[PDB]
Amino acid sequence: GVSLKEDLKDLVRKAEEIGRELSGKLKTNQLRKFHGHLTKIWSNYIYKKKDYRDNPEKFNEEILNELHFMKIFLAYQVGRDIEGISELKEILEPLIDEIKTPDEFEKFKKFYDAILAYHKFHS
Amino acid sequence: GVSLKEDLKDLVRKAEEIGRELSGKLKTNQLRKFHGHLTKIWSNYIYKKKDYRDNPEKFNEEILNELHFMKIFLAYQVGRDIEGISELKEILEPLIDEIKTPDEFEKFKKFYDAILAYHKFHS
Repeated sequence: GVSLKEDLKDLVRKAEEIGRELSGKLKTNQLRKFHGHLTKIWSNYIYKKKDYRDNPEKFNEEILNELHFMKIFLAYQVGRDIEGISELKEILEPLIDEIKTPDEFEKFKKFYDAILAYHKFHS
Repeated sequence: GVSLKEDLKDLVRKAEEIGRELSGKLKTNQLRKFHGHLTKIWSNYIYKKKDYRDNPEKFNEEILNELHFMKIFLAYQVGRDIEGISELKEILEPLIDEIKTPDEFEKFKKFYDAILAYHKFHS
């Protein structure tokens, strides 16, 4: 329930309620592709700050047009993250309950290691 | 689509496919604490391997029991990872929608700085 109509005071306070509700759950500094691309846009903005506050057309095609692609790529990538771990979870959960013997434990571990190894390879 | 009764080989073929798929979706270390619990259980088993392979009861109560906690813990972790990242994205997305002006931009940036900061603050 947060909005940019709100004054800075209230956003900053909500920004800390949010940062703490996140901290245990979300792995820290994992949205770094996004944080990065945001820092470049912001640098381009500070750069020509007074060039932008008088020129809506430049601002739109140079700054917020890039914000438009960021928000899209964020959603896409987050969307695929969620699918990924869910897929991994639905693959592993039933296998773990099929481990009934040491040999099956070994077969499981080899299976996990292979997923791991190829996950990290194809990147 | 996968079972431990399949032979070790047809399993690592399937693992290859799953791993390959996950490379385009998942960033590469989402299950660190899970991977860690696993290897700990695995190294426990390997360390007293002969003993475990000779006493099914000991294997059941010391390895299979822990693997069951691991299975429960994976659900919990994946669930938290998903709602963590989904929540942040659902806070960022609509705010980025609302950025139409320089003032709105720098107000966003300030909120984002604050989220990021009160987010790293708690580990």
